[PDB]
Amino acid sequence: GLRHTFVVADATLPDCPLVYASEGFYAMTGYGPDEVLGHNCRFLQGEGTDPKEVQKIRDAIKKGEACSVRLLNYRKDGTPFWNLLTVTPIKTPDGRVSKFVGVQVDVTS
Ligand SMILES: *[C@@]12=NC3=[C]C([C])=C([C])[C]=C3N([C][C]([O])[C]([O])[C]([O])[C]OP([O])([O])=O)C1=NC(=O)[N]C2=O
Repeated sequence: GLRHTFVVADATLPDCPLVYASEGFYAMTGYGPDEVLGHNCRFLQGEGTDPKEVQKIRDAIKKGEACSVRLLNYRKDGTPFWNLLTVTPIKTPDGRVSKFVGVQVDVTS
């Protein structure tokens, strides 16, 4: 299959911290668990990230909807890569959002 990475954000905490990341996520971004867990995913953004697409994810997360955007992201060493990000909300039976899950693909090609 295509090369992707996977994370889980906790939506019971107000700023959606990451609580789990696949090994490829660390290997792709250059960050380790000590710098990823407990933090919001936006640390991967930087100068060239498009604010209009960031705002697309912000709104989908507040509305508890799925969302797919492509973002410029930066590895720990500063170098950029194009991240095709799909976020999916996970609900409890009472309709509340408990977790957000994300598939991240590096589409720099
Ligand atoms: C990030 N992946 C990612 C994965 C999940 C499951 C979630 C919920 C969010 C992300 N983000 C974005 C970030 O957490 C936030 O949702 C947005 O930046 C919008 O909110 P703000 O407050 O910044 O307007 C991811 N962002 C990335 O840049 N790279 C990812 O891999």
